[PDB]
Amino acid sequence: KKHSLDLLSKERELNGKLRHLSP
Amino acid sequence: LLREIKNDRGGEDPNQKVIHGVINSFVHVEQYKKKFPLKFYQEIFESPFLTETGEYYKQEASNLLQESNCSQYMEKVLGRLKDEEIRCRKYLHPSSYTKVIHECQQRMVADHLQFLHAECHNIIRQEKKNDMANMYVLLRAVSTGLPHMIQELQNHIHDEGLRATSN
Amino acid sequence: MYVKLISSDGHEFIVKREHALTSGTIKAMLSGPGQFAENETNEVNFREIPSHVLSKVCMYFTYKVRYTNSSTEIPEFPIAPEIALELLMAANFLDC
Amino acid sequence: MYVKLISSDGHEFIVKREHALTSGTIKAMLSGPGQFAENETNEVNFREIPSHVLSKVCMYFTYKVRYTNSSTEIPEFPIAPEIALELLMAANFLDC
Amino acid sequence: MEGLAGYVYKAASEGKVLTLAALLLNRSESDIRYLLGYVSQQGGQRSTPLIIAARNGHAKVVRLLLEHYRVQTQQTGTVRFDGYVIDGATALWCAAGAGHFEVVKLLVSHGANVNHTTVTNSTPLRAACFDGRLDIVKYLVENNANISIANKYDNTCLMIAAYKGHTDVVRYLLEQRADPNAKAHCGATALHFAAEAGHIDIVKELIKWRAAIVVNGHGMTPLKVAAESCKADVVELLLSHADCDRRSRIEALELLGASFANDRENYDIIKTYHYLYLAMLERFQDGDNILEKEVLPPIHAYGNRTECRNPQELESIRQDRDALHMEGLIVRERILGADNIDVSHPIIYRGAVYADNMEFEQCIKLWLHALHLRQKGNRNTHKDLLRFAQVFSQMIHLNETVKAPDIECVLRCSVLEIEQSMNRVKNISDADVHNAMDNYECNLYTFLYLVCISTKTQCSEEDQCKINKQIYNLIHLDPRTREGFTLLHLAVNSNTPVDDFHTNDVCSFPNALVTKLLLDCGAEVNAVDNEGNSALHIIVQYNRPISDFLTLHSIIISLVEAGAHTDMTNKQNKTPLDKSTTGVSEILLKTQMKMSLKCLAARAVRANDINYQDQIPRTLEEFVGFH
Amino acid sequence: DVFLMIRRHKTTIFTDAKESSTVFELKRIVEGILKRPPDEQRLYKDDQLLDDGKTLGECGFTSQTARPQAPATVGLAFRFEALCIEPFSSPPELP
Repeated sequence: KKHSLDLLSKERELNGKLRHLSP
Repeated sequence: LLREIKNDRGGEDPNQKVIHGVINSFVHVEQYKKKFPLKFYQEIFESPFLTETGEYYKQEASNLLQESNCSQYMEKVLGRLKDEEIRCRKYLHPSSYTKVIHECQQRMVADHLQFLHAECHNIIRQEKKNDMANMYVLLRAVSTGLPHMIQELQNHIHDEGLRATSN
Repeated sequence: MYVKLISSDGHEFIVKREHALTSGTIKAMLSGPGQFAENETNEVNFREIPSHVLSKVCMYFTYKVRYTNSSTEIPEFPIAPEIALELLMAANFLDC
Repeated sequence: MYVKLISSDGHEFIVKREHALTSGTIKAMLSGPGQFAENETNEVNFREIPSHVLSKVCMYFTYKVRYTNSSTEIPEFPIAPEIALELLMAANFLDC
Repeated sequence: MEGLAGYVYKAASEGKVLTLAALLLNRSESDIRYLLGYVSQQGGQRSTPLIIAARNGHAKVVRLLLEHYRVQTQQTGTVRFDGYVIDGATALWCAAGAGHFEVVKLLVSHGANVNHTTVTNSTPLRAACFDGRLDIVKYLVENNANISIANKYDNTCLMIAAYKGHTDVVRYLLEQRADPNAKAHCGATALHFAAEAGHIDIVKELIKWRAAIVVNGHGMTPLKVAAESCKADVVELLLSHADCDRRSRIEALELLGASFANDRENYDIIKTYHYLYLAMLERFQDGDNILEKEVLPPIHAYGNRTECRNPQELESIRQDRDALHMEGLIVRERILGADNIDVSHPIIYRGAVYADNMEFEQCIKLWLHALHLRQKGNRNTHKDLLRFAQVFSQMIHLNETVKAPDIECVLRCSVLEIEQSMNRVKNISDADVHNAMDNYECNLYTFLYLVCISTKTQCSEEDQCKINKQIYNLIHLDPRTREGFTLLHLAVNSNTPVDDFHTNDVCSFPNALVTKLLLDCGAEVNAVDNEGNSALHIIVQYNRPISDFLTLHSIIISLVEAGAHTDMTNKQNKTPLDKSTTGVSEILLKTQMKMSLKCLAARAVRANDINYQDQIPRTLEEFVGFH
Repeated sequence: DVFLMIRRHKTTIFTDAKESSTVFELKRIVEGILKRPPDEQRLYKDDQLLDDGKTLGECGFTSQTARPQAPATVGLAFRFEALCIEPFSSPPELP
């Protein structure tokens, strides 16, 4: 395990986007 | 070792890893000594390096006054101070950081107090803000440099107020 | 070698020097211009704490000197319900 | 991180890393040019310690790392009459 | 009564028509209404049997419930999960969102509200286009479904449909006179989300519909975010729209090359060089209207490269990958203005990549630039602080010295971020309060790890003074966790959650050095939790007094010498001796405990419950208060 | 708080498990250590087969009979093959 694999995408921004992309 | 450090001072850049390893060997050898582990490194290298940097910066400070006026002498001294902070950080043991940068100041800013103070009256009166910044960041480290600047600023404020009010 | 403690009623409370010096302000009054480098009276006058509370203060001095390094089955120091709230003020004045 | 202790009889005695680092010389064997930081085998070979003694040594490793902080009448380590005087040389060669 | 209704709901969830008919047999109108309409709770979802039948695609169940029992199509409940806690939903919304056309047909023919609005102004058409079913969307539109109806953030059906890669529904909506210039919350349009999702067909249909390309509220035109999203295909089609002029298309090409330069899944050198070279040629082709880039000054973090104005300058760095990455990052934030959300991710990934080959100094420098960008952007950055702690612990564990200015800067950013967390959770709402508190606690823990690392490394006196200044600033800020723990209580608690990635190998709580540093930085010693425990009550319960005796002894020495009451009581009236589970800590404290008549008298006052109000000095009142 | 000596023919491994721990966890442990799938190796207790469902507490390994100072014995078999655990060396006679 290392940092490079543990970095995630903009999930928090995606989570913030879940408010605006709700069906 | 002092020659390579001086070559770094002169503009070049020696192999930082080699110089740092050789310098740190003087303190890594006596890591097993319980009493004064840096006693070897201080006596073998740190004292000769302090003497060498004192001589070099005395020569440099004398070599900066003879051609440059007091306005950009401050900028040159601050650049040399920052470059000394950087070059003593990547070469020397962490204990010998505040001493070298001490011996630099006492050769560049303290030993010419009577020079800098002689221009302090001109720095405050004309209100050159970058020059006050260099003034303060230089004489703060010196033990007996700040109070004259304090007195000059107080006198300038008092005269400015008198001119602004008494008329 | 003894310290004479005088309460608010005039009760002399002569106690050992090292027993009295366990409290901060007794040590302070015995220091400064109060040394009495003659060791016969070394009087300390209290116009504030009454006799019944300074008596318990001296009792505590002896009690802590005796039990200073026991740490096993330390016995309770008897504080009367009425003498509390006033021995507290004396122990706050006489630091420890 | 799961090291393997091999006795003089080929008996593998795979035990945890922190369990086996209680002994100083096993730490020394795993240090130096014996690291191989590949988490593959961490094999240490004991050409001298018999299996019936290395087993007791590994049980001691577990027992020590379990009861190192109790100080509340830990149970006695069961050492057989025959294991002793041969477990002693193992506990010397494997310091602590 | 609830058993029959619960059984009916369970059968509707499982779709057992025979069981539902048996349970609904011989029931009056009131009984039928109660059995069909009661909103049952199961699996974290509060929904009606009709709602759970439509969600599960039980056409037979819904038609049996609607044809004979004529259940009303106005039920409400909590539907879906994973950020979807939408309430006020009818069965039609769930049937459209689950991709079951038959259930939608039965519901609408039975009288379902096609224009039903949920709590967040959501229509069943939006859910249907979210699922990606053409028939459901068409049939709902045929029953007067207003596409222009959107949520409270103004996200219409076309935008959310264009988010996913479904050509049929977005083409039908564009045929259905959908708005191509609809404004989202931050001024965004559907073309933005079509471009960032990498859907060439949706973007080309939108520009066929005269999408009216315009920047969002932040100011990013959809071609810019198309370039950012690492999708060359959607970028290389707006050239024929004859409205990009020359500057917009060329900065799109440059940003696309920059995004190809550094990304997790779109990392390559050859095509990055090709598109950068093409962009530079397009800039430097005519000569009369040649475009000159606004060259930003070379920041020391980004090496010593002042762009590449000459073609030979670009050719000379074509063979070096690291120079290409660094130039790509520079031009990326030059185009993006270094103030955008999408700026921190590439530099953080490049810092990790530099950390791959043990190039720790470059990783620290790059991530410090990233952290400064995040701080100037007012973005929550607790994870970045955590990864600084992880890297610092890793480089300490590998015996490699830590730069004192680096950890000083990270500590400055840490105390600033903790202050930001405090004044965020001060006025936070109930919706996000749990994650706000968790971020606050995580920031505190990262600060503690950073202080532990700073104690682990050795620095000069000035750097130590700066670090202690930052620690004293945070101490004066007086942080508290959810359970009342101050910084000292966390620093002495063995239950403080240390991160398990690399900090667990260095940062070991309780730690003597961090507590000593905090106490030297003026940490309050006699602070209490919500349970009243001070730092002493926390340290005396240490579970490792033998194998870790030096730390416990040093903590007790520092706590006593800095000034602490060895017999102060918590809410349960337990002295630190009483709380001390291990006898080792009991007798350590007893060796540190000094007998005082003030404590004995205060204990007597509290035990006898004698009224001390106004009878003693103000200090003595609180002194008796905690004895 | 249960300690087991899981024994192959010659391989012996010292594992710490919980009282209320099923065979699942220790089977994955042995799989990850000996590099062998658990569908092909099945453990034994003193010549008596065990499955993957029951927990160690009611299996026979209490916290008193499998103390770390004398861990309990668990057999193994690698591919059926009989329990052929090689006993330890014979201790020397008392001098």
